[PDB]
Amino acid sequence: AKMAFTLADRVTEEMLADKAALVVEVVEENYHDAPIVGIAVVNEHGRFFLRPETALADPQFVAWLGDETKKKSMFDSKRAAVALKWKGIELCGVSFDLLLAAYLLDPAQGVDDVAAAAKMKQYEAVRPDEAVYGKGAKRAVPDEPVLAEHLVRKAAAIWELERPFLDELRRNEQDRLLVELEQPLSSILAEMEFAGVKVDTKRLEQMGKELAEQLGTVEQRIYELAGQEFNINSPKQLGVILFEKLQLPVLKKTKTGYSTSADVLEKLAPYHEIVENILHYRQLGKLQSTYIEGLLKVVRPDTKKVHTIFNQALTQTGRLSSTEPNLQNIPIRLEEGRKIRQAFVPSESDWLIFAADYSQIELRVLAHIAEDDNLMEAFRRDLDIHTKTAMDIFQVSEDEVTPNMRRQAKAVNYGIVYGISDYGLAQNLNISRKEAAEFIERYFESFPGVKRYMENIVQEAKQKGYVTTLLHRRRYLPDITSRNFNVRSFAERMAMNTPIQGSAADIIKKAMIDLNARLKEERLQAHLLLQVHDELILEAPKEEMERLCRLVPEVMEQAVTLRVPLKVDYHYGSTWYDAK
DNA sequence: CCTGACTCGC
DNA sequence: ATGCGAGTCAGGA
Ligand SMILES: OC[C@H]1O[C@@](CO)(O[C@H]2O[C@H](CO)[C@@H](O)[C@H](O)[C@H]2O)[C@@H](O)[C@@H]1O
Repeated sequence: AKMAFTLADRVTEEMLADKAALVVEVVEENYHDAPIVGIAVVNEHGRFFLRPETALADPQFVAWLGDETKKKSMFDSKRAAVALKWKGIELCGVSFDLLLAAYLLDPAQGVDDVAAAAKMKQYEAVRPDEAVYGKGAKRAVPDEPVLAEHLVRKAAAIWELERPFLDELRRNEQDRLLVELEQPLSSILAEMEFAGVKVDTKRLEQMGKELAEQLGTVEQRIYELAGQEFNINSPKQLGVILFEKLQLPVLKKTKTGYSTSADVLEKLAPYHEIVENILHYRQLGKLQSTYIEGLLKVVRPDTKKVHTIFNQALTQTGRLSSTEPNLQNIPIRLEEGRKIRQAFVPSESDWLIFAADYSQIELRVLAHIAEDDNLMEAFRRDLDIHTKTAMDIFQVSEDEVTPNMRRQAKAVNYGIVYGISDYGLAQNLNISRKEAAEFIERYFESFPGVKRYMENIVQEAKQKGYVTTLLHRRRYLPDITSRNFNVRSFAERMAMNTPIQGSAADIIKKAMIDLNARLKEERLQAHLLLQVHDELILEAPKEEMERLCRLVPEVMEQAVTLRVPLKVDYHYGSTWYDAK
């Protein structure tokens, strides 16, 4: 059953065909400055395994890797491209990435290795990486014989599966989504990750000491108010102290019993002082663990930079996810945590951080897709959408809109996008299930276009079996036909939300691509550092700020043309915190 | 090691 | 049962 291949000692001419399936293996999950343990090439002439030390030292191979005219088919080309960047080697000409192709065909499959992608086409002559390398404490690179056969089988699979994957992508009208959006974006993300973001570690350690001090005070205050010490981080221990020793009221429970969620403690706060302290302790506790100690652990000692990894094939909606560290969830809501951003600084002297973000892109996308006259007119007048919704569902003038009315219209606007229920609008606004239902009724009366879209998209999900975004990304919703109300309802909410969140993702991804091209033709030194769903963060010399103030917003606003305008706000400063 | 609770972001 | 994510810690394996 073994697969025939040449275990080459030297690089030859036939290994450099202008078309080939290429495997540049990096076994370490975090591929930054990680080892390349082997190389496999499959082309018209045969199958080959090359030892990295040999291949990467050969000027002929290296040139082939960087020759844009020599086309390569790979799996997760970003991983190889970045690992190669760390060795000062450029990877060009990747015309097909099986991981991205698999992801577009069905995000739900969770394809993370060649074997899983191959299985989609009944191809099983390749083993899953986990079966070869193992996982966790047991993970390790196998002997050359086992390793070489595994890499060649993966390259062989890629070589065989390219045509079948492209054909289905074409049938789905997703060929351009792969070739003109996701693949080019892959190279941009690779540059972003490689460049990294500089961290002011001394600033972070300084914040750590101040937090450690505060945590100490609130912690002692808590043990005092409870007249006993205990593990505040233990949901089990906290429960006995609150609901037993202190006799606090039990209003909500979890899957295992006593509920000490923030939603519960907020309502218990009036009963005992210890509750507000527990909450605060938890806030500071998150800052310390994840954003102080957690960040410090991944900052490179030598460059003082953090190199995140953007997973481009994980989310079910087309969004990116960020890991080790997650730079898409750095505090900003509360001031204490927002200060964390003062630690993210430009990588060069006299450079500044520039941040641009779309304003209400999801509601604007909803207005476009549903073609609701009232909603489109609101954005055409650049009105405060929450005040406008309040005026409509409460039928009052702009002057009569009280702060509480806007707060509730706000929760309704965002509930609508999430496919909220009269029950969940009730749990969020803490009101009557029938009153929440009437808010929704009112909303759909003022925005019948949105009502029609919600109804039609669900029927479409049931008729076709999936829903799609502006750029043809799709999500299958098999549970939409379930006879179980909860399972079915969840699928209906996904049907309503995916085209919105997904189209917003498509737009910013296209903006990133257009922006990179504009920065290059203008020969600006500014470059992308991060993407946070609806915002782009860049760093550039202070001298380029005036030009970026006009360029970035324009590129983002013109990424796609909708029935309503796209609005972008931007700010810049000496740190990410100041880019406000 | 793996699932759940919790808090962080958009 | 309002959409989509990641990291840390407690729990028990
Ligand atoms: O390289 C990113 C790419 O790899 C996958 C597996 O094919 O995820 C691996 O790497 C991530 C970044 O280190 C980890 O979070 C993940 O656990 C690991 O399996 C893909 O999901 C991803 O697109």
